[PDB]
Amino acid sequence: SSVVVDTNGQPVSNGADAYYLVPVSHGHAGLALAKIGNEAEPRAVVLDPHHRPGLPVRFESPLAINIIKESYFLNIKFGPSSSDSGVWDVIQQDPIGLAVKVTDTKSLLGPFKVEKEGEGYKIVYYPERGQTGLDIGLVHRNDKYYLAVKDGEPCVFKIRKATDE
Amino acid sequence: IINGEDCSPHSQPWQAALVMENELFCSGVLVHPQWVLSAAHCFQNSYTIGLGLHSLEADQEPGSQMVEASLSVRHPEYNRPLLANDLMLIKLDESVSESDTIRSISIASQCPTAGNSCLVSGWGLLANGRMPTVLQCVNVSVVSEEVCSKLYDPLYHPSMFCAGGGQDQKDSCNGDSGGPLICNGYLQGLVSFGKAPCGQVGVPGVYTNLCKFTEWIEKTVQA
Ligand SMILES: [Cl-]
Ligand SMILES: [Cl-]
Repeated sequence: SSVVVDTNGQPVSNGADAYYLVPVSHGHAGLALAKIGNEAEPRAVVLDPHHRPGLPVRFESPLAINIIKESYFLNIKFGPSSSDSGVWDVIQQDPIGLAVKVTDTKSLLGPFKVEKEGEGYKIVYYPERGQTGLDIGLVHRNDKYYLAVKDGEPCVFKIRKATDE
Repeated sequence: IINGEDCSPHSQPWQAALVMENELFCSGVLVHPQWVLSAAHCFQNSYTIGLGLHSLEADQEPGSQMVEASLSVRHPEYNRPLLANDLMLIKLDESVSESDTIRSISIASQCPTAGNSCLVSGWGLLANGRMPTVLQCVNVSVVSEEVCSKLYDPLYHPSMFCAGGGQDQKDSCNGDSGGPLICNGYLQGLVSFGKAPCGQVGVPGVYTNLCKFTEWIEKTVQA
C-alpha cells in the first residue's frame, strides 16, 4: 500500500518522468558512470562528488499503472524511456563485490525495489526476484564510491523530479 | 488506451475511477451494488471511487457519485507466482443505487476464446503520452494461450490471458490498470500488465483471467 513520492510529495511516475536519486547526506554528489575492473568503457554506477544532481533515472514496472509502490519490482535505468542502453543490474565484480552496473537489455520485471528508509528511500536488490533483498550502499575502491550491495548499510536517497531539464 | 476513441458517454456504466488526491490512479469495475473489482496491484488502505463518470470532473457529471471505501480483499494468491492472480474486491462503505449511468456487470463464467474481439475502456495514457479528458474505448482481440505463453513465459500463468498486439496498435496503457475487458456482453478480464511501450505490433497486453475466480468472487461478496 505505500506509494513512492518525490521531494514535492507527488507520486513517482512509472517510466514517464525522470528523477534524480539525491543522497540525503550527499546532495553535493550525484550518480555517474565509471570504469570498474579492467573494462575500457565506464559501466559501473558511482556517486561522484563532481556531479550534482547526477544522471537522472526512470523507474519502470510492467503493471499498467502510472505510479510506483514500494512493493513493486522495478527496473531502474538512465536515459530516455525509448532507450534500454542504461538499464541497471547487479553483477559480481571483484573487488567491489555485487556492483551496480549498466547493460543494454532488460527483463520484463526488474530486480529492484524502492523502500522507505530513514528520511528517504533505499534501493534494494532481490537476487532472482526472490524474497530476500540486499541493500544497495557505497563501496569505496580506486578513489571512487561504487554503488554496490552493502546489506544493512544502505545509501539513503530522496527522489527529485528532473524538471530542470 | 492507445488508438481508441472517446467512449459513447455512459456506455460502460460499470466503470469505476479510483482517485488519490483528486487524480486517477487505476480503474475498477462495479460487480455488485456494494463491490468494485480491480487489480490487486491497485491496493490502497482506503479509496475514493468515482461512479457514473465520463470526464473525471464529478462537478460536471450529473448522475455521478464519489463514494468512499475502506475495506478491500486481495486474492490470497496474488503475486505468487509474480504478477499472477491480480484481482481484489473493494467493499464500498454504502451500497449504491444503480441507474442507467451506474450499473453492475456480470462476470464471464466461460474462459476467453482465442481470436474473439473484446472492448477495453479507461482513462490511461493515449498514444501521445497525454491523459484523455473523457473515458476511452478500444477493441482488442484475445490471443491464444500458446502465443501468450510463448511471449510471456516464465511469467505467464492461467490466471492471465493476452489480448491485442494487432497491426492496428490498439492497446491499454499506463493508468488503465484495473479497468474492464468486456467480451461477448460479459466482464472477461481486468487490465493488468504488459511490455512497454504500449501499442507495439505483435505484443499483446495481459489481463486478469476472471473466469478462474468466479467462485472466490461470489464467496467474498457473500461473506
Ligand atoms: Cl529538494
Ligand atoms: Cl578481469
